[PDB]
Amino acid sequence: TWLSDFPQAWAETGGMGLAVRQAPLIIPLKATSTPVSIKQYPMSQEARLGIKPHIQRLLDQGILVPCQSPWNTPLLPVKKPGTNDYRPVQDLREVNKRVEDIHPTVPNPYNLLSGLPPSHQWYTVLDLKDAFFCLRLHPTSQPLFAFEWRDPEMGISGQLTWTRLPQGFKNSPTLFDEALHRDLADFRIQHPDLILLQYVDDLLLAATSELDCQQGTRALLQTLGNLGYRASAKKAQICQKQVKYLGYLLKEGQR
Amino acid sequence: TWLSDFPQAWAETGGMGLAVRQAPLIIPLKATSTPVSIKQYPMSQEARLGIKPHIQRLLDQGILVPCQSPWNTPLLPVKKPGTNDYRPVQDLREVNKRVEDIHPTVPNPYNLLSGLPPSHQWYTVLDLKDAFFCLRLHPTSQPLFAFEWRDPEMGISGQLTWTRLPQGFKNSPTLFDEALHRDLADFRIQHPDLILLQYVDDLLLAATSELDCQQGTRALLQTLGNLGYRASAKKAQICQKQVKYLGYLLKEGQR
DNA sequence: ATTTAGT
DNA sequence: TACTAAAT
DNA sequence: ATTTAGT
DNA sequence: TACTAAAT
Ligand SMILES: N=C(N)NCCCCNC(=O)c1csc(-c2cscn2)n1
Ligand SMILES: N=C(N)NCCCCNC(=O)c1csc(-c2cscn2)n1
Repeated sequence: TWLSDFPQAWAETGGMGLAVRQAPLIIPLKATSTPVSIKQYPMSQEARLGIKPHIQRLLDQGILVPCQSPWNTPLLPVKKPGTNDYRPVQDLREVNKRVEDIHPTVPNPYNLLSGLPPSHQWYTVLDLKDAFFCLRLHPTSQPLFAFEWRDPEMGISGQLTWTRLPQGFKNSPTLFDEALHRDLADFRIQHPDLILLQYVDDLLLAATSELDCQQGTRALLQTLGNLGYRASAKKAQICQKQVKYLGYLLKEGQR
Repeated sequence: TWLSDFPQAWAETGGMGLAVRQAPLIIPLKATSTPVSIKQYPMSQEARLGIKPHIQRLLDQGILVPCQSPWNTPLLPVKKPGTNDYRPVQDLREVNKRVEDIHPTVPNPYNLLSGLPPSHQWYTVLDLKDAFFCLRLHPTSQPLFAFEWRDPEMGISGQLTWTRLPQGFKNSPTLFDEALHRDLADFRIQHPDLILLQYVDDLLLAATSELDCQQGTRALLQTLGNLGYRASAKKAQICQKQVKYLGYLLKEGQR
């Protein structure tokens, strides 16, 4: 009955997240960078029709906003299965080349897992939903990620850009991991007996007994929801002794 | 007038050479070797007509003799310039693979030249003619190099083989260099004031004054001819201060 | 004629 | 993933 | 659509 | 010396 205990913490009930304690992110550019504006490649109606609903949802949620910017990168129509449905995938490579590099602080899954003590057998795995979108972008950095969006049927002006940390941006993973580490620091101090591994949006809480787990989990959920993040209730693996995290299978603490 | 002083030493006058002091060479095979007999590839009349005179000359000189052997390698028709004339080139690669390896004792031209003192400025360069053919092959090793030779116009039996060290045989260069070193040892002891470099068939005698050179050269020629070797009178560079040896140009002793 | 070693 | 080029 | 990294 | 295959 976890769903009914933490509506704010779940994506299926708390709505879109927004990390209220995190200041809007400023993205520093390299010393020699100037705006790059690559024109939108013509897109078929089929792809444009597939992509449309996603953009509208994003504008509605305010994750995307109209803007005029000297920066512009191409939106790409992508779909995984055969026919499948199209989804927007922005080509931010030229933006990435002009953005100052930051130290990669996210540890590889292998090393991250070696920090799990044999005693802690009870697990809980959460996957934050739309993690990056929870992080805001400073208005000064927003123009950087603009792209063209023309609707052949009464098309909104021309460009749109993100008000949240975007997908495709080389530093998003690291910036999200660090921001979340800042927000979960207090939680860590309040529960020294718990083991929490963070891999960007993939979380693993390891306790010692079904009790500490249910108590630590409720605390973690309550903390996450309170901060503005949202977990997938669907893929949630709560208080178990065998979970699937970062590809590995943690049974009796072996993998 | 060197020609008239040493008829025995020159190829253009002394006839074919034959190292009288060198015992017929025995060629040891590797421990697991058995005869290999590759059939002769059909040869065009044009090539066969070109090659014929050479084989006849060789049979006449006794350098080639009829034989029946479990060994056989293909004779190849080769010519350098455009139309050019064909000359026999035996493919002895399969024979080479079955012949025991010997230490490579011939020094590279670079190292060989570093053994020339700055004081010795007078040079004399000789190139032995048909050097390998001067070395005999023990009758027990002769069968090893057999090849097929059929004459569409009354063809001599079938196979022929060499009675001298052959071309194409991987160890010929080294075996010739060593054999010649054995024969020129005494000469070296009789002329300690002379510098003699040996690179298989390419010889360089370095003295100090036009006198020691003319005296050393006459001695060397007389010794070479006496032993059965023959030098090319045509390409001979006698008592000079600037000669062409092993590719380099030795002027004032620089290259 | 075949093999090797490179491009 | 092929056509040289050389060497016997 | 472009780029990269391999085969 | 080309056609994948992936990744944005
Ligand atoms: N393992 C296998 N089954 N391989 C089969 C065929 C390999 C062919 N490689 C080339 O043609 C090649 C390589 S470099 C090159 C080349 C050409 S002009 C300048 N460089 N051509
Ligand atoms: N410097 C230049 N101007 N280069 C021009 C063209 C190079 C082409 N390389 C291949 O096709 C290649 C290499 S490996 C390979 C391959 C194929 S199927 C399995 N492996 N194909």
